[PDB]
Amino acid sequence: GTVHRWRRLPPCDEFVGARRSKHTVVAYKDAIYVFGGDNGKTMLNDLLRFDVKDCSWCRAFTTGTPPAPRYHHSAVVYGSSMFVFGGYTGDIYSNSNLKNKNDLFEYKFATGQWTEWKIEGRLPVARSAHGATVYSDKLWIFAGYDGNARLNDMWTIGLQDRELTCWEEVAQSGEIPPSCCNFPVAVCRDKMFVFSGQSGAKITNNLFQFEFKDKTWTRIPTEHLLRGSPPPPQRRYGHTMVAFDRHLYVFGGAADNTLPNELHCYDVDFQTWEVVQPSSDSELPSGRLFHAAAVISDAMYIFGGTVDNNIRSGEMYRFQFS
Amino acid sequence: SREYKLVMLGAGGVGKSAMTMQFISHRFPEDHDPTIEDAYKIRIRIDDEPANLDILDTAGQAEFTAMRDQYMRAGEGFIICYSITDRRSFHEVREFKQLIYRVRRTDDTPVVLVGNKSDLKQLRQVTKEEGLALAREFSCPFFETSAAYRYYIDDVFHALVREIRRKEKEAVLAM
Ligand SMILES: Nc1nc2c(ncn2[C@@H]2O[C@H](COP(=O)(O)OP(=O)(O)O)[C@@H](O)[C@H]2O)c(=O)[nH]1
Ligand SMILES: [Mg+2]
Repeated sequence: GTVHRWRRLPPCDEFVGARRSKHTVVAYKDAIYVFGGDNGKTMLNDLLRFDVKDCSWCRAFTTGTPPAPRYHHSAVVYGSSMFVFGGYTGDIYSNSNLKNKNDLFEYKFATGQWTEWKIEGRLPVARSAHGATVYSDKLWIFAGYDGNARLNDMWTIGLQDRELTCWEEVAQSGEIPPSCCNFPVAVCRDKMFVFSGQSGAKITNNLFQFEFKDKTWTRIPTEHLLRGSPPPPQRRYGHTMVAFDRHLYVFGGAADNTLPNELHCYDVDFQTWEVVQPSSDSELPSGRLFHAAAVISDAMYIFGGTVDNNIRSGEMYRFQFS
Repeated sequence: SREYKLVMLGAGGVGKSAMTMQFISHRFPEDHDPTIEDAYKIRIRIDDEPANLDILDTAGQAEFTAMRDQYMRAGEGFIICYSITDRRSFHEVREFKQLIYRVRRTDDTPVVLVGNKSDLKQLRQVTKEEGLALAREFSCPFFETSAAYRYYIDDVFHALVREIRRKEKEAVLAM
């Protein structure tokens, strides 16, 4: 409704789905789809649907074997299908059977079919907390944690025909971001953007762009000091980032043992940051991390995340874009 | 080869980063950012047997990063550290030991208790006997160390690997 209005939508009921973190949300038609995560007691592999226009929750209908319960996985939408890759699997309650994954599952929205894409040939290393996106009919995987060290390689796989597709490692050039995990990925125009994220000793508030066509990374410098422009957001991990119009919107995460709740906006065309001011009647959300975000039409949607003191949330907040 | 993943647990400012650097590179950090958590590697020969060590210097209190989460769950040994000049950190020792149980669902995970900053004998707020008493309560080795002058730094990590190899061999006997 109102521009720059933080609207608090009905949260997910407990009999529908458990309040969770480290999950994935993906937009299709005019509905938010939630898969996986951690409720605090066990890992999850259910599927929830939040009709944006109806403002109603629902357990999605799924046939076939779903992916093993997981969190820190990735989820993207290609055509009329959701593609889940990677993540952590195991048993939290007993700390057993714990292992990363490099499998690829497709969920046909139309029929509710869970299909595993059993890819032959060499695979990318099983990993979690990686970045993922879809561009030029291929699923792009980047960085993450494999179980022994943080990663910074990049792999692609065609999503057109599963029978003929295979994994391809990308020969990246340019200023590759250091080994990073728990970072957001948002595509804008013909470029992929990554901001901050947990990269160990090299954690910064740097912004990296990836041009798909030349497979080159570029660290966008900030002249905010010289031109009196707003400084970039504080370094953080477990935050979301979406792209709308010609702007990136960063929210949430844990910034130096703190959970800020400011909404930061990046003008990709004017290489400047901003702190968006919400409306007077805004229902501001609390500082959270390991939540997930998606964009439907001119609106951003936030779901879940650990609010504080390891309390899992199931709140649905909606921000209206200018 | 054998990869031992160890975790540095302790309250903020006890000297976790100072102890790590001294162990892996024989240096004392000048102005170390406390909000930095990363893992470091070294190959040392304990009891005439080489061992690959991967040590995570923990930082931050929010929900664990993917690296930390897997480290707390798959790490073979834990080093809980406090400062002898910080009684508050000496009390958090139990909260870290409880935390290991919440994740590992067991208290048999190898642990070494360390009271750091032993050179600060002028500002000592935790007696040496107390640390030993807490270590016998935990059934774990105890060391008073000084990362500033590298006192007993090697002995801490050497001991934990002995605890790991001891507990691993006791499992093989049962099987
Ligand atoms: N004198 C002395 N100072 C220490 C020792 N260990 C740490 N410090 C100091 O205490 C401060 C905190 O150290 P740091 O390693 O960053 O603590 P951490 O947050 O647990 O990693 C630093 O300024 C160090 O100089 C020690 O063994 N002796
Ligand atoms: Mg430190």
